[PDB]
Amino acid sequence: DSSRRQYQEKYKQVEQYMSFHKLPADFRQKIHDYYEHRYQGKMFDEDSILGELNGPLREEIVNFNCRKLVASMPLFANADPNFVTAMLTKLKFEVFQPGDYIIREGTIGKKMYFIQHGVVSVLTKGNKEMKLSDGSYFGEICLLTRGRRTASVRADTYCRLYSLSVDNFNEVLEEYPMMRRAFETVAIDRLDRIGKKNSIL
Amino acid sequence: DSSRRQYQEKYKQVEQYMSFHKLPADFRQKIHDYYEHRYQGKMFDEDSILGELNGPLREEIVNFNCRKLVASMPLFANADPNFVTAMLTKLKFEVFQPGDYIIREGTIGKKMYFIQHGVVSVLTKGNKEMKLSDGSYFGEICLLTRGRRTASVRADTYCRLYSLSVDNFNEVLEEYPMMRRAFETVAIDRLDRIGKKNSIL
Amino acid sequence: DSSRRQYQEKYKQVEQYMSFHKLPADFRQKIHDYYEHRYQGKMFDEDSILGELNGPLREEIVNFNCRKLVASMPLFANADPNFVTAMLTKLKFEVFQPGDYIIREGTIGKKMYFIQHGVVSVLTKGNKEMKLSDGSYFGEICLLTRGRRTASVRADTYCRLYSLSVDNFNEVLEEYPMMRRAFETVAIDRLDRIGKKNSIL
Amino acid sequence: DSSRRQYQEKYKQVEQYMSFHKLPADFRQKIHDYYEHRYQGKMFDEDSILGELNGPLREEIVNFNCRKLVASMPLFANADPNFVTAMLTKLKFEVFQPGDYIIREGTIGKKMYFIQHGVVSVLTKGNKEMKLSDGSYFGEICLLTRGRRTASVRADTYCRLYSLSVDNFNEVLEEYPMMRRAFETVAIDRLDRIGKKNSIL
Ligand SMILES: O=P1(O)OC[C@H]2O[C@@H](n3cnc4cncnc43)[C@H](O)[C@@H]2O1
Ligand SMILES: O=P1(O)OC[C@H]2O[C@@H](n3cnc4cncnc43)[C@H](O)[C@@H]2O1
Ligand SMILES: O=P1(O)OC[C@H]2O[C@@H](n3cnc4cncnc43)[C@H](O)[C@@H]2O1
Ligand SMILES: O=P1(O)OC[C@H]2O[C@@H](n3cnc4cncnc43)[C@H](O)[C@@H]2O1
Repeated sequence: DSSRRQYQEKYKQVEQYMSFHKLPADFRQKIHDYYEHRYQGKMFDEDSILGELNGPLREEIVNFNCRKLVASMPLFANADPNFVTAMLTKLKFEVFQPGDYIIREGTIGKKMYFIQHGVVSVLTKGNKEMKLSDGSYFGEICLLTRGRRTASVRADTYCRLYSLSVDNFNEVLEEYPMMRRAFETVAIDRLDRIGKKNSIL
Repeated sequence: DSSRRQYQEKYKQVEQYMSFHKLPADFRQKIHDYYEHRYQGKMFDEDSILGELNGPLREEIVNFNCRKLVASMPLFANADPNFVTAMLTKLKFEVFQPGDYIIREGTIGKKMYFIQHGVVSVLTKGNKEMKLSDGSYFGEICLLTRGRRTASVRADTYCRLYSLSVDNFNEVLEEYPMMRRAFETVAIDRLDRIGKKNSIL
Repeated sequence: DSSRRQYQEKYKQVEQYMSFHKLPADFRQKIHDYYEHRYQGKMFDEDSILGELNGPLREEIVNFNCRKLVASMPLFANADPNFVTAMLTKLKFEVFQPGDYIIREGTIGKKMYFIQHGVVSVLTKGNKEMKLSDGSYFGEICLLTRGRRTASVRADTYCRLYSLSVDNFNEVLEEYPMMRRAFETVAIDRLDRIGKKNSIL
Repeated sequence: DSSRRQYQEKYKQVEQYMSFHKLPADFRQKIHDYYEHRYQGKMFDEDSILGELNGPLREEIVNFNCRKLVASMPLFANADPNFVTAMLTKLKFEVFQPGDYIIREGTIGKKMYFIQHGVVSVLTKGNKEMKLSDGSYFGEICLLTRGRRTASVRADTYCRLYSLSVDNFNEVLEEYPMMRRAFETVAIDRLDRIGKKNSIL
């Protein structure tokens, strides 16, 4: 009722904004589809809801909502549950559409991404080309090295992702320094399958 | 009327969120009970209300609301009323449920807690085990030493607590340096009843 | 209509909050009176309103609203209008009730106050006692010296004041360093009529 | 419907605010006209709308909305599209009325402005006087030199501008250092047509 009504009302406002700015019909349809994939017909003031709770309830909720994400991703599945919880509570859900450039090579990276569902293409100017899918993650190398993105990453399907900002990534790896090395070893692994090599790792 | 309606409406939204994410029935009931204990059937935009007032009225209100807390806790009861008021105005009310881990040993501490009503268990790996209840406080040692939590603390009953963040704790002990020593002397006292000893105090 | 309704609705919420916390009848009446003096039966989301405007309109409005304040206070009346405008745009309107301690001696000062209407008493432990009224200001010495308040200041009547925070006071005196000396000369003047003397001025 | 209603309701609130503060009839009319020019009968919570989207959609929208601005301004039109997008996503739309002083000489500059539509006068005490119009920009020199504004700039017509804050201007020129030199070369050009000369450029 009230969450469904909230969705309908919020979408009406998006339509009037698009109408105001006279966006073309193909772009409006892409926004409509994004909305349906992202919100699935219900909208919540989530910050407000979880802010009404306490630490333990929020932590229980985020663990329940991400059981699949956690269990299918070896880095999370075998790690200390408190590190997991600390990551989970900082993740932000994002949806991307086919063809979207999630990350552009050469730019400065502010976040990494965990793939809950979807396939992405990792792209470099040197044509060395890979897929990542459910249970994997990407965008981490730049966070480790504070460098520039080492590849472009493009959505091949609709992608349901969870992102983590650089500040949060760093806040969490302070408390649990052991897990930084796990990311590095995979990062090194990945760079060496595309000709790169950082002294920094 | 309007605060009761606000509670009912806000809770409906929590139900639709829980329904959306398909939380199980036991967890929904725990959220329901938390809500009833925490808000007691009325909801307020408190920040907005007190922001409409001035310093003196806010200070009078917070002193009236915490008379019991202040009078039953020797550190507050015998202290300079301006220090009390300065602490009181920074406290945030929190409710925890039986079994909840309020604090985990080894983690980094961002806040301490004053028990208005309830019983908690202080737990260490070395089995040295104590209760704290109404009129006591905990979580202060880490704030004093910027170290890691020296114990776990678990709720035994429903707990009505007031928390104070590390930044506020520090802001207040700047203006009133005399009261830091009162916390330290009890902190030292507490560590020596569990085999620990900090040079820092 | 809508501002009057906003006032009535907001006050109803204050009543239910006071009722919830069981504040006594004398304190509720004091809150009622404060509300009537402060909002005068209409409420506005002012931040939102002025945020909908531009710099020039906001600056024209604040100059029109404070004509009396500006004209009756020699420091503002004879100063560069751009300095005035820059101060005015940072002022926050506050109402205090008789007996209220606006400032306590010994504490750390975060703001100064311009009296639009009312009388206040400047109080020191050494009994040296003065009145300030319409067109005057107070609380400035601490901002100049970053020291501790040199006196207490208490409301004798209902007081309509405009406050300026330490950060804003400093932001403005950067751009217009000439006006700091005007405050200092009056500050020095004031300290020497109560036995104090700062090398800092 | 809902955006038009939002406009009507928001304007009613502006009227009651103006009525409360007893602004004169000429100033009320100027506010009415500003409102009509600025919002054109519809209001949106834009931050909320675009926050509901993702990076790629926001970037597509801002590029579509500013096609004219981009195409008519050589600095944007011939630049790397990613630099353009990065600027565009930080621009804030502003409307000014004839006679408004957008910038005052001598003051400290916090933003620059891109003229989508309108004419402005660049004014200096030394009477050296120029017009800028659609496709041009101004207020950049101070951002480059962190100095004081080198001229006043006044609106001659209704002006539709996009502003960029100093922090954003700097954030963008970090990622794309090549474009700072393009601004400098025009800045130098401009200063030398009014007798000034900065070693800093
Ligand atoms: O540099 P980033 O922050 O942003 C681009 C990302 O692409 C991923 N990547 C790079 N070479 C790869 C080889 N194989 C799989 N994945 C790869 C990796 O997560 C990079 O992190
Ligand atoms: O280390 P913290 O920040 O977080 C865990 C808290 O447990 C409390 N504590 C430790 N030994 C204790 C012995 N007796 C009573 N209370 C005790 C004390 O407040 C600790 O502060
Ligand atoms: O120290 P503050 O920040 O806070 C207390 C204020 O009291 C005012 N004051 C002090 N001696 C005074 C003598 N005469 C008039 N006014 C006086 C002055 O504005 C002080 O600034
Ligand atoms: O100093 P600002 O930050 O603020 C005042 C602005 O006036 C513009 N300006 C100065 N001399 C000019 C000559 N011709 C055209 N435009 C001019 C230029 O953008 C200046 O940047």
